[PDB]
Amino acid sequence: MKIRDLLKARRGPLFSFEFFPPKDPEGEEALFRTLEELKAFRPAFVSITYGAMGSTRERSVAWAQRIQSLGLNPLAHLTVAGQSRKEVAEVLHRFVESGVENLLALRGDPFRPHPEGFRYAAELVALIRERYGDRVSVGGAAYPEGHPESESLEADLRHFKAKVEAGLDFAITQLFFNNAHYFGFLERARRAGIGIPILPGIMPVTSYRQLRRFTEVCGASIPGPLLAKLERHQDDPKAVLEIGVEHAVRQVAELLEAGVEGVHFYTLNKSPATRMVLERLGLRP
Amino acid sequence: MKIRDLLKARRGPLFSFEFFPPKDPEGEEALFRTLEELKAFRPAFVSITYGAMGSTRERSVAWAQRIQSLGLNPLAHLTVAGQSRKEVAEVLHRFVESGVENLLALRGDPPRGERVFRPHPEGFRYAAELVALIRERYGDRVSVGGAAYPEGHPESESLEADLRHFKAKVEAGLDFAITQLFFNNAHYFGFLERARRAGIGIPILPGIMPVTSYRQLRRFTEVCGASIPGPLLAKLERHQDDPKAVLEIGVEHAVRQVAELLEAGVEGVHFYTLNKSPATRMVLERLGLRP
Ligand SMILES: Cc1cc2nc3c(=O)[nH]c(=O)nc-3n(C[C@H](O)[C@H](O)[C@H](O)COP(=O)(O)OP(=O)(O)OC[C@H]3O[C@@H](n4cnc5c(N)ncnc54)[C@H](O)[C@@H]3O)c2cc1C
Ligand SMILES: Cc1cc2nc3c(=O)[nH]c(=O)nc-3n(C[C@H](O)[C@H](O)[C@H](O)COP(=O)(O)OP(=O)(O)OC[C@H]3O[C@@H](n4cnc5c(N)ncnc54)[C@H](O)[C@@H]3O)c2cc1C
Ligand code: NA
Ligand code: NA
Repeated sequence: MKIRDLLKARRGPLFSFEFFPPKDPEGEEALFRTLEELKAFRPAFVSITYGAMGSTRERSVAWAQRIQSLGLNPLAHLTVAGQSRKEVAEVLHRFVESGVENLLALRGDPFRPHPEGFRYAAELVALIRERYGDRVSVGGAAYPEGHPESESLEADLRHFKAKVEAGLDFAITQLFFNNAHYFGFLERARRAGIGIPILPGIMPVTSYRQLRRFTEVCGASIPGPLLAKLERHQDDPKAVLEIGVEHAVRQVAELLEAGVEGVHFYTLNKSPATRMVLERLGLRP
Repeated sequence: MKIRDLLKARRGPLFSFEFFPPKDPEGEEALFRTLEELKAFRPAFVSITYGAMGSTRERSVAWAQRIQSLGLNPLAHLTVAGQSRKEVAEVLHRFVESGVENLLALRGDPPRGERVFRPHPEGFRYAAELVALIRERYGDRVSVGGAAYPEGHPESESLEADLRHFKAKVEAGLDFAITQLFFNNAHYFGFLERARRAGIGIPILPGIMPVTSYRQLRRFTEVCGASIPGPLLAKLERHQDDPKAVLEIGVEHAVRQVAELLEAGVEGVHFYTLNKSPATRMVLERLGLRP
């Protein structure tokens, strides 16, 4: 089912999970195990990421199909970096010919475009709509704290708006650790005339180091209390997992009481954190 | 001049500096040096903090008097913690008697180590009650400000409660507010759009702290609830043992922040100086704002 329709039909929240194409047999087995655990929560959709320059193209397709084989509804990510327009179009056709009806149109990271490539995710959005109309549902990235490369936050929101207007049905946010970042962004988007659902992206912390590297790359901020607490227990993995889960639970309880349309979980191909968050919220069907 | 009137009269930004009353001659000499340096930037006001439970209230009055006599325009902070209503009204009166016409009404914090705030048995519980007192007694003859928390106050049950409590505080009779420190302008802009959508129309001035010490940043944000951008955090952490590199990183970060707030047309910027001149000077110099 197209996410655009799920969002209107379902009055309770959509839970989604994000996974990446593992790069070796061991990784693949780990993801299969993670899938077997998380599918019992009956996610509204499951995303499969795409290597920035087209490096995972085959594996992304194969995992999209595998998600379908489990009875789950894939959201297929697709990037424009490092690919001709024709390459991007070919991969897109292969997703669509597989029965994938949900795409997440992204730029990807290296930034100079491919000589016959696109420059912006909005050009892929426009491609998809030009070729497939409403036969698919298209999402894009949003950055509550602003994309690192944007000259200003005003330009960031304007650029996001242009992307929406290319034909987005929904957006998924970059990770954030204080719900104020999300609600702020949401209000600013609405003031800018944007009406599409915008789903909060949540990463439950399972490792101090990982938190540090992720926020460093993507530009997200960490609350001072959370940082201190993680820093103290950084050497006790069980404590860290506990602290991350508690924090995501606090985050997600408020998002749901506020009426968000769904929550997208960055799982990093592991089940425990996401499982614990959902079980603590009373959300195991 | 009332900050209420400066904000309406002036179409460009107000610049303001926050200072704390030093405890001793050495601290006083240091602040007078900082003041001498920073007064060149011609701030529209200068704020003087108040020690949470009133034990240093006469230092706060003395510094308000010093600032007023230096031709600078004091914004006197005042808390309700650990003090009776009478005690609070007495200090309030002294400020006004000394010519102060701008007050920042605050709750104050319980002692370090205590997690429950409990009012004085005959004191106020919320800043809003101080606001109401001020207006009851002085009407519009003074200008009254409050605090705002773009990332939500650590004690608020939710961000929705946070905003509703802020709105009630505004409605008790605020002319402006100043934010808690923040390190990404998205936090400030988001809060503004939330406040507006809640029907708050007072000017809300961003509060900026230029980072001069890794460990201080960590403690302040641990206490405040504020967040640190991952890139900034990464850089400061790498260089935390070189104070000059930290100062340069903190200055550069604040320059980027302030440059965007001014271009967006904020009504001013309030600097948390911690009684030091170098970082704030450098920020403003680099923006070309030395007259
Ligand atoms: C939910 C989610 C999933 C992701 N999945 C993947 C993935 O599978 N693979 C991957 O490689 N990356 C992925 N990313 C990351 C993404 O590719 C990077 O964040 C990338 O740097 C930006 O992609 P975008 O589509 O958000 O960019 P765009 O919307 O193209 O924006 C890129 C930059 O250009 C600016 N810009 C936009 N339009 C204009 C314009 N008209 N003029 C000038 N500047 C403009 C933007 O403000 C930004 O600075 C994901 C991100 C999110 C939030
Ligand atoms: C610019 C600035 C300057 C400051 N200067 C000083 C200073 O000089 N001295 C000092 O000691 N502290 C100072 N503070 C810190 C301040 O005292 C603390 O943040 C304190 O914890 C809260 O004070 P407040 O006036 O913001 O609180 P209030 O507005 O009283 O709010 C306190 C808490 O109770 C909640 N609340 C408010 N109204 C209600 C209600 N009716 N019912 C239920 N809950 C409610 C709030 O949401 C919050 O959770 C300053 C803060 C800022 C931003
Ligand atoms: Na819905
Ligand atoms: Na003004």
